[PDB]
Amino acid sequence: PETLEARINRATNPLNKELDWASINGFCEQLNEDFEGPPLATRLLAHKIQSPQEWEAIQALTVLETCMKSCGKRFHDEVGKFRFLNELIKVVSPKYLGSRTSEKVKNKILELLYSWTVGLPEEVKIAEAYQMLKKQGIV
Amino acid sequence: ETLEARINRATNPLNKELDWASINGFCEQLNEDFEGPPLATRLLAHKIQSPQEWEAIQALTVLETCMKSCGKRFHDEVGKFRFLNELIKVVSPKYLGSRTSEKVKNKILELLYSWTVGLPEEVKIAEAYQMLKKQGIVKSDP
Amino acid sequence: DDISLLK
Amino acid sequence: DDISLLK
Repeated sequence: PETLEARINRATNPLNKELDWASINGFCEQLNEDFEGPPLATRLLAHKIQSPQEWEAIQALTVLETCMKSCGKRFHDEVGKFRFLNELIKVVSPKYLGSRTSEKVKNKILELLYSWTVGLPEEVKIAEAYQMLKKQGIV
Repeated sequence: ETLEARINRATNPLNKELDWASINGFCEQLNEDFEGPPLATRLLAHKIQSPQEWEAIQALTVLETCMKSCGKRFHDEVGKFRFLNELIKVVSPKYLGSRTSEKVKNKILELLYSWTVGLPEEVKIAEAYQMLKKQGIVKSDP
Repeated sequence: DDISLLK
Repeated sequence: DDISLLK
C-alpha cells in the first residue's frame, strides 16, 4: 500500500480519468526516505515511461518531473546516471522505440531534459545526454 | 473493453490470484480484430519486462495461454523476432538478464522450448532458442 | 515486416 | 557505478 510499487501503480494508472496528485506527491515523498528508494523509483519509472499506453507514460513523466523538483542529490543523482537517461533516450530515439512512441510523450521527455540542463547544470550527464540528442537531430 | 484494458487487469500487480476471466478474455479479443495480434504482443512484451515480478509473471501466463488458445494469427506474431527479441532481452545477461528474477527467466525458457516442440514450423522460435542454448543461457531442455 | 535476431 | 551513454 505504502510501497513505491503500489504508489507508482496508482500515480501512473492507465484508468485514472485525471492526474492524481495525492498519489504522485506521496510517491515523491516516499522515495526521499530510503537509501534504496531512489534507485527503485528510477527503475520503476523507466518502465512506466516506456509503456505503449501514452496516458501511462505521460503520468509517469509527470511523476519524474515532480520528484525532480522536490528531492535531494539522492534522486537527482539516480536520474543523472546514464543507467536511467538511456531508458529516456530509447523512448525518443527512432533507432530504438522512437518510431512507435507518441510525439507527445517524446516532446515532454525533451522539455524535461532541457529543463534539467538549465536548473541543474551540475548533473553533467543530463546535459551530456541532452546534447547528444540535439546534435543527433532529435531536437 | 480494449486489449489494453484487458491486459491491465490480467497482469495487475494487485491481483491476489490469477484472473482467468481477464486472461482468457484477452486471448479471445486479440483475435476479434485483424490488428490485435501485433498489438497484443507489444503489450505483453512491455508487461513481461516489468520490474514488478507478479506483473511479468501474470503476463507470461497470459502469453502462455494465448499460445495454446489462438492459432497461426497469433503464433506468427510471437514467432517474429520483433517479439522474440523482447523475450531474449529479459533472459540474456547481455541485457535485462542480470536485473531479472530467476522465476520469470526460467518461465520464459520453458515457454520458448515448449514452442519449439508444439510449433516447429515457427523457424524463428527455434533459431532464437538455439542461440540461448549455445550462449549458455539454456543448459538443457526444461 | 520483421527485424533481425538480437545478438 | 554507472553505464555508458547509448550510442
